[PDB]
Amino acid sequence: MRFENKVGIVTGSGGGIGQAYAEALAREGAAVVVADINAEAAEAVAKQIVADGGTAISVAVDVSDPESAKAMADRTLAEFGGIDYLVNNAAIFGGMKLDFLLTIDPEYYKKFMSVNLDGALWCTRAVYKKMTKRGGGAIVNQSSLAKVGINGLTQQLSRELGGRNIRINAIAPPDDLVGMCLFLLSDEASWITGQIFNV
Amino acid sequence: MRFENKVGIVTGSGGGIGQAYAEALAREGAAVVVADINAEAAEAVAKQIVADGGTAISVAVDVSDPESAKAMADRTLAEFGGIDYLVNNAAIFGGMKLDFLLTIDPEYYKKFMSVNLDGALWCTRAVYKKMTKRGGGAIVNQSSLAKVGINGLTQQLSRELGGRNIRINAIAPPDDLVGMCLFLLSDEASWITGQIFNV
Amino acid sequence: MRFENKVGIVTGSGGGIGQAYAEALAREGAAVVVADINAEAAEAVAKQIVADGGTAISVAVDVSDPESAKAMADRTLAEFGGIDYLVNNAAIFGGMKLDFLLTIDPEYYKKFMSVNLDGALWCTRAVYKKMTKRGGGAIVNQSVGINGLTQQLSRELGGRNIRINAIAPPDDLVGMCLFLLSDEASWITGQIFNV
Amino acid sequence: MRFENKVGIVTGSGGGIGQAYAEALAREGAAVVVADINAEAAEAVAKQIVADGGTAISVAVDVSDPESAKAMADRTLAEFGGIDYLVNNAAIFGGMKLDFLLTIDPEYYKKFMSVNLDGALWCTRAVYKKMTKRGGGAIVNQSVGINGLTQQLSRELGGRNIRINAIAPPDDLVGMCLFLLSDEASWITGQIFNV
Repeated sequence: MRFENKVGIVTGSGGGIGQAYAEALAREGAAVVVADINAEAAEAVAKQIVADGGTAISVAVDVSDPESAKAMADRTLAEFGGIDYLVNNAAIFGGMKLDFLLTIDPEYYKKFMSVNLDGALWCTRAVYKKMTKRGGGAIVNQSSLAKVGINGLTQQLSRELGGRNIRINAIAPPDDLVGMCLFLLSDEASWITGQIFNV
Repeated sequence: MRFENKVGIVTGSGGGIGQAYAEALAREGAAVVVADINAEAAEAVAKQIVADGGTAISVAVDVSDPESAKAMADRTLAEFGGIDYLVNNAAIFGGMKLDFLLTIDPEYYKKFMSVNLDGALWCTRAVYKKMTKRGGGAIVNQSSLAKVGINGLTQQLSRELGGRNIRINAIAPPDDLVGMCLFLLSDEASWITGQIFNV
Repeated sequence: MRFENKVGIVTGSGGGIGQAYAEALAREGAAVVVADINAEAAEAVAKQIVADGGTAISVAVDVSDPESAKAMADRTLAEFGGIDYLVNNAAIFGGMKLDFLLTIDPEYYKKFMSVNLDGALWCTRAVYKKMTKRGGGAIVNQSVGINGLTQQLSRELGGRNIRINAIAPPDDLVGMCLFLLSDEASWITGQIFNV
Repeated sequence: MRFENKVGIVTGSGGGIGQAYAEALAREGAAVVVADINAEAAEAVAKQIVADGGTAISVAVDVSDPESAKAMADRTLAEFGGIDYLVNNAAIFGGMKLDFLLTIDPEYYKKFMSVNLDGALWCTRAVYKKMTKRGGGAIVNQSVGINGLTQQLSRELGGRNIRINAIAPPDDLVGMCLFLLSDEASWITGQIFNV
């Protein structure tokens, strides 16, 4: 119960490893905001967390949209009174589509690049002043070439966030991830900010 | 006069090294399309090229917009009958603004990332079928972390463009650039595609 | 306090940040082997640690020689009964002379690369079986491709509860180094930290 | 045809792609020094080139030994009157054994790194003053950080009209290599090509 009475937001938590991050946080006492572009999936995971004796709500977010990220943060405040943690796991999985850049749909490509590269930026901007008001916080960026973008972003934000007691780190890739993520959120990772963990 | 009766497009050619690329091409006999987000600057450079005994027109392009790139290509066809070369030099110079990602204007950041990372993609898509119809062509991408994006893009496009006799290469940084750029466009660089030149 | 009953070796600790690591380990309770190519400087640093109320000895080592690294490890085991930690900080002061690869003395060039790239390898090889008998251990490499060495060794050391990480560079460094050796860093191996 | 009146050295040309480079250079008119640690294989390849109507000799060289690389260069100069080109392709067949850094034989490990990383350095040092007397030259390194070596050497070789580039890997390779040596590649130095 490391995270008792803490508040964490996990983007892309409607499924996959994001869901496991959300569930693990709630298992250890945190109020979790289950944020996903898919509302129904997010609500499904939140409902199971609550049925399991946890605290969670779901929220629809478009991580590529700064205002949708802001709304996610304001909802978390209204529902839980503060924000301690943010896990930027939301991503667009493209796979072989990006092998055909000459013919790929422009709007798909733009959304893919925007979510995967800037998603963590908009969500970080949406939470960091609220965290500061809590006395500090911790953020984890889940990376996915181009993953140097999130590595670069993580180093930059780590410096900009200095003096707020806010740490920010990146994980670059099976419940060893979960263990690593929650560790990077916890107070035992106090010496760690601006670092990239290869998993 | 290596480029006599050839047709080349240079984006970001309203000033700086792009202007020198445009002027050099026209000096060696090519019909040059002087493409820039700034119409007046582009027209100024085109007017001097014509006054110097060259062949050139100016065109306004937003390289982040696939349709503006298409319009640039169609104008070149209409004006000169074909497209042999494309120099992707258009870029947003941000400098110290990107040291303040927490507070940077979102629309500025999006435009900066879109022009610098995807500009070469949209312009390449706009010209490659027209080049194919010419019997081949050559493209140079001018890179500017994040410059791995244009390096990656250049390698990917090089493979996708195979079998069209179209070469594509990247330059990553003072008229040695000009020399290198025109060489990479010329037939003597036939062995070179998908490569990055550190200048 | 924090490293009570632990035994740590620090190479290149006859001066600079290596000395600082050794002194920090000893003040937090560890028995420390001050290892350096410079035997006098190492002994002087060991003597000051002991004069300041820590436990330490000195050992002369050439980290470019696998047999010298072994002897360093055997001495530690004989002196303190085990090995828990290794900090690979040994380094040759090669700098702007690597701008002249066309004229640099070959034997110096090789020695430079050997110490700075292979030093950590030979010392890790010297201690890893001893650490395995203790039930695990932690290694920190001071950094280049010595990051790749750290990733590779981390995979090779698996199943032994031995962690190995790198720091790419003062109290910031000392703090990070001790953290990476501590049980708090149990989730961390095969990583490179920029301090 | 294309390399008429030119003199080129290819290391590691007793087999593999090294042989292919040497044979391609000779069929295009160059006098070629087939250099290899394996003296018999080098001589056999030299003999076939000459039997096929090219000009070549063999020389035994250990590219890890700076003095052996010098002797290779002196022989070339004495035999053909100058040096224009060097292709650094010498390499030791080390593979999956580098997955066992904890147990790999130290002397093999060092030799492996010496040949594969330093081979190109010692050979470049052996030829660059000779190339300068000829009015320039071109060097190709078969690739890692040996890219950094190529960038560094390119800067150090400035003002001599000597170009040095790297290829990171069959007829594709041969073509690229000969192009990088030709006068057509005059705009290219300190670059790494992926073929």
